Amino acid sequence: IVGGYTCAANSIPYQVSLNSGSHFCGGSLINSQWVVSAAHCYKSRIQVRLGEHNIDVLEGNEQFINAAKIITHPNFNGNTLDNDIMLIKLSSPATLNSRVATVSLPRSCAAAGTECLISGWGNTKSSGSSYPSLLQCLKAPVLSNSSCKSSYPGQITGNMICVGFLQGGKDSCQGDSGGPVVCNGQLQGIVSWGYGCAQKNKPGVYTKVCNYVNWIQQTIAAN
Ligand SMILES: [Ca+2]
Repeated sequence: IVGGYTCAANSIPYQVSLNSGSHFCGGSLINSQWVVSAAHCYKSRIQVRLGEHNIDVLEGNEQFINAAKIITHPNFNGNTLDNDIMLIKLSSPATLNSRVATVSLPRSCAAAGTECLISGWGNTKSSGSSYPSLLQCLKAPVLSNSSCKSSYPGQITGNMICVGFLQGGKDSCQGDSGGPVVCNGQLQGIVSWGYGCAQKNKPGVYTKVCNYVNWIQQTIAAN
């Protein structure tokens, strides 16, 4: 996250780190057995780390649980990044408590201008890199259709929303992919793609979760 602030510890209890040797993408706990992430994060062995704040130190609230099933959306498209969404079933249920908690799926799609919170352990620098130990946070608004489509002509599909700031300097980046955009208590975006991070006139693009609630429920019920 570029231009963010350090989250208060355990204040985002639905945030997960996906790990294989090290952190590579985020995700969100949506019930005690299932995490949602980005399909472009797919790897075949994934450990899910819950209750994290500092990824570099064992702090004592963590639960580490390996993925048992990984299911990417059947129409995910690798150029266009349309349908960039993946579900992971844990091999046993997360224990829910104050440090580990689910986020609600959306009741409807969000209005333009709605403020949301974005979180993750991705890169913090435009210029150069610097992957943080501590979870970072960023408040940003859902941008209108117009502002999103004018930034990325011909590339924004009906399953994508833009969230952020046209001036640059605030955005999500590599390492945040897969992680949550929560607005008024509901998960409305997954970190997906962008041109660079925090570039003027190129806000982040996010998978539009309110289109996927049926697919998520049906997949959970069958698996
Ligand atoms: Ca830790």
